[PDB]
Amino acid sequence: VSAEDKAAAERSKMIDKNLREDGEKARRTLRLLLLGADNSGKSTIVKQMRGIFETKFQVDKVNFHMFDVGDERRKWIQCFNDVTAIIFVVDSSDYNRLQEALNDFKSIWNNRWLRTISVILFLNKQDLLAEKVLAGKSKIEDYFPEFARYTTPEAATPEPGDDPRVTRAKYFIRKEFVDISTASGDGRHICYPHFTCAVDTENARRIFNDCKDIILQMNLREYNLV
Amino acid sequence: VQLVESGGGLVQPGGSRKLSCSASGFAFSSFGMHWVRQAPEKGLEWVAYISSGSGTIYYADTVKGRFTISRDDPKNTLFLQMTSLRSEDTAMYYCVRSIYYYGSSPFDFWGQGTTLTVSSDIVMTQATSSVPVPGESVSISCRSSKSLLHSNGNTYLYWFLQRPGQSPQLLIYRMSNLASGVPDRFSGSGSGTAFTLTISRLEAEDVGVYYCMQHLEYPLTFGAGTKLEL
Amino acid sequence: GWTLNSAGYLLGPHAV
Amino acid sequence: QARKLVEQLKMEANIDRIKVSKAAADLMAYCEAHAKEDPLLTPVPASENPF
Amino acid sequence: ELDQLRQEAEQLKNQIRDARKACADATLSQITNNIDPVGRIQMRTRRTLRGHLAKIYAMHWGTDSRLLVSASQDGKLIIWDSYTTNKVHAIPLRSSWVMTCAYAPSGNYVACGGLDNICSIYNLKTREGNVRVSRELAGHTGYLSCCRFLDDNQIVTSSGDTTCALWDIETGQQTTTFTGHTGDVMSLSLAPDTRLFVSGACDASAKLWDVREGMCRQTFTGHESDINAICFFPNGNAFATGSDDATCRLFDLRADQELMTYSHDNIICGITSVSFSKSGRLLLAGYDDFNCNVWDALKADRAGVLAGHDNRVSCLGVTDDGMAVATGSWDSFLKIWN
Amino acid sequence: PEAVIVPLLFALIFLVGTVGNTLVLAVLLRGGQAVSTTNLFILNLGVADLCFILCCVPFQATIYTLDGWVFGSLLCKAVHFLIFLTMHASSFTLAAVSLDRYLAIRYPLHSRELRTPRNALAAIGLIWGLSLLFSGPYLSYYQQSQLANLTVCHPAWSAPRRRAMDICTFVFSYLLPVLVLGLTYARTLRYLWRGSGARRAKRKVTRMILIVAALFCLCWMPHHALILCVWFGQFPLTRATYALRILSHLVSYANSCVNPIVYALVSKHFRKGFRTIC
Repeated sequence: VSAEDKAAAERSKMIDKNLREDGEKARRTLRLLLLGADNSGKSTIVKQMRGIFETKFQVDKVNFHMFDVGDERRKWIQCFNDVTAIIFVVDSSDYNRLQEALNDFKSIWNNRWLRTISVILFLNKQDLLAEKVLAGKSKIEDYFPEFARYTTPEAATPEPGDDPRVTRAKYFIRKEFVDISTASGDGRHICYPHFTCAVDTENARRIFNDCKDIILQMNLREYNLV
Repeated sequence: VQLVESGGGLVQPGGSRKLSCSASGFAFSSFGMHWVRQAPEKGLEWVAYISSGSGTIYYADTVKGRFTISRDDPKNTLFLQMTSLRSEDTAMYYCVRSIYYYGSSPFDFWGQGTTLTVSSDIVMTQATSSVPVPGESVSISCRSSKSLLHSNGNTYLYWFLQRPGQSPQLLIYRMSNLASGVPDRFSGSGSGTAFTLTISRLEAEDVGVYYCMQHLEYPLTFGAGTKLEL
Repeated sequence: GWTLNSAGYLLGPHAV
Repeated sequence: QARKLVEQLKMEANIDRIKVSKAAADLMAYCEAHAKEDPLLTPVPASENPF
Repeated sequence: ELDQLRQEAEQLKNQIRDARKACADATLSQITNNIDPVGRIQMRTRRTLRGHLAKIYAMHWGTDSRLLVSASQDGKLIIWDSYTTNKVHAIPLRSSWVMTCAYAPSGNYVACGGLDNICSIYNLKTREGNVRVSRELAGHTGYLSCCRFLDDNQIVTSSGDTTCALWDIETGQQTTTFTGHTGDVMSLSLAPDTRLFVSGACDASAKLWDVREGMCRQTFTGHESDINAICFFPNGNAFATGSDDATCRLFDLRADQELMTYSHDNIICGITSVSFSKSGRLLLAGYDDFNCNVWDALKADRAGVLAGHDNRVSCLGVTDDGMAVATGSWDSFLKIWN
Repeated sequence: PEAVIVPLLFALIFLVGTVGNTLVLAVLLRGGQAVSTTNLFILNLGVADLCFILCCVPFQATIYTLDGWVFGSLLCKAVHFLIFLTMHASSFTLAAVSLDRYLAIRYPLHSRELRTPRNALAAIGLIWGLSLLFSGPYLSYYQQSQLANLTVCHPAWSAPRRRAMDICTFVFSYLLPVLVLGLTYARTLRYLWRGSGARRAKRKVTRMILIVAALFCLCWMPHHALILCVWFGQFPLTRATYALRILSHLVSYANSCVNPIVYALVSKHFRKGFRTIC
């Protein structure tokens, strides 16, 4: 190689050093993805913890990115398949559009390229659900006939201080999504359900714990333990 | 872009001196730098070369062991340290920038030189020293000691034009490519050990001295030069 | 079938 | 919306067309006339191979 | 009113269908039956170009066929020297999400676009020894999918808002727009004359647009799912499309009808990127099944496998001179085959 | 009798281990697995311990079968230097993999800062340095000589000094790494145990960790136990002891035969890499 060629090799080595340092800095952050529909408090929940919008936060000196893209997401969702998790927030209080929320969870869960991307489910607006079920004007059995035969599963113990009807309704809504998740999970990627509210402040600790569990599963997979 | 160098002056032989060159208008970390001296009665000749990141440092045979070159990217400065200078070391010093990637144009910008007054190598020849010549095409022929054709197919010959009382500017790099802003009238063609430079429709302010440089291997060697007069 | 070679190899040249 | 669609269909209706056999023959002729310039179909010598 | 318009539209559609059915006289497989097959072809990884830290999502060869620009989801736009595995430039992007890449025919500029809805143009060979954003073309509603140059001043960009747009770089605003698609325009390719271009959307249909007048000339439908990529025949009168149907299809311009379909029972995976050869006898392809399948352009028989990648092959390029083929996959290494 | 089954057994062990380790090494080099801490540690264990121990098996087989050393003087020292060097590298890499597993399980996010591939290469260099320090004098522990009228390769070392090296290599190479794996996997299993899929995954991890620890204990236990019996008890010379010697050597090689299987080849991820390289 001539002088110009050795110099070009030196420049390439400098370029590669810069690239590897930038990659080492970039791999330190946990990327997420925020998905939802209208009348879902994704904006509220992201503001509480604060083309494409992005938020940045950190907990326990661990940095996160949460991206949300502002239908027919079957194409651009290919980019977000190296993300550590997908955050799925739904309006569990709304009964009219809860079935299309189940259909959406079917669409993302059974996606071909998200075959190993875990999902974090946020059943948002729990207080709206509580007031709706206390009012009694709208019944879940009207929209979901199988709710009548559903009973609260044993060893539930949701939290001290809710009516049995509220717990029954929210557990039924959670079980729908859990069954959709576990129909074809196969153990490569799992679903983490959570009951978030509009005023709850501990929405970053839940995401931190879920990302920690996802990374633990990935580490188990790399060590050939599973 | 600007390159301004400070240093030099009347120094007794054997003394120590430092020259500092400051660059503006470009990213100094990327470019590699060259220190080149020109004696008052002689042509250009290579002195030192510092690479980007200072990974590789090259010195000429004559100044090896008593010269030093270094750079400071955050300060955007280049330091040349001269120890035990000689009586013939009195010359004008130029700082030259060169970026080294595929298709790049090395030695494109020459900084303003200083003045320092005191109290094997590929031999390249230019047959013609002074040629009287506007409106007439002029050919300058440069001969190389060995063929300047590597295996990859790149010929490494550079042509530099020095205007009276002005820093040289790059004209042709790799014997074929024309540097930015060079008029289409200039052309360059040749093969190993025999190269030519053709100028068409010569006009005012076109005179100067043309030097041929080889970059096949270090140390770099400049030609004697060809002077053009009206 | 403790060969002289192996019997030495485990024990040692002092007491084969 | 219907007016734009019907206008586009009317515009596309009036178009010169060529029999599939002639287009196939042209494709085959172009394919065979440049078979010597393809370094993927016809392997290139390792000495002349830049890579 | 509405009933009469629907009847007229149905009559025109039936007339066009009858016109295209009457022009189909002999199958192209029946014409090239007595043609020697290309035979089994083995291509080895001549150069592996490592240096990307994330999945490579686009690619383009320079006009010189020596420098190739690779866009990856780690936010870089490395411009490799293919012969020596040298990185000429490494451009850090403003937005990590990049879905397209383009290298100008003159070579001075590159362009990249992604989920940011903005096509960024970078000027490479300039003064001051830096590559810097020249124009941030904005005005698309959906994500950008494929951007392709015409000259130093004009660009074509297909976006996820079911449209394509021809921009002038100097002005910064669209000079022409092409609408009519129903789904996301997922791919784009030009013609050697640079007068027409064919775009495939997620509505399982392709369209042929004219750059100058900006009116659609033909629409092709033979696919059962979204067309994930498209490549154009070297002649200028045909092209090839690849869907998620695990099938390629060869369409033509003058006769306005599908010629062949490439498919095998053993492959079910979708097609990510298709490309031709310099002559047009061979047709590369890239599949989700972590490899590539070579299909003869006149026999539809699998002529070989390029099984070198660990993850799905994303982009597939063939040099201007046809000397090599570059496959970029989500394994972050893009390989040269010859 | 035994003379017809001994070389067959040694060849069988040689073949199974060499095939398994060539598989593991090929997969870890060019199976698409990029450099990472776990890959570097598994690669180190595979190549170093397993390939080198089984490449040095044939020579102990010749000791037990050929009636006399036939490899000269340079080999009679270099071979045993390599044997004990790679036994030490084995045990150290097993300890390193155990500690690395604890770091990547208990601290999935901050170990990510700590467990960079650079630190993995530093740890590999350190374990090799300790191994070469410990297996140093074995380069002169074994020497060639003439016993009766025939050539022999045997320990040429004063009985106190020979005993001292035996005790030292046992305590370090066995006790320290076995202690490290035992403690670290005990803490990891404790932490892991404090959905059906989650229960199944935890069960699989517990089973694999138990299998690894049991292997590293039981396979190298008999050899060191027999050497300690030689130095600290009335060890008779009998056909029974000859069978025991063959068995101890066989299980010592069996550890290194089944390490590539247990660590890598029984996971579907590694198998997918192997399918890709094929």
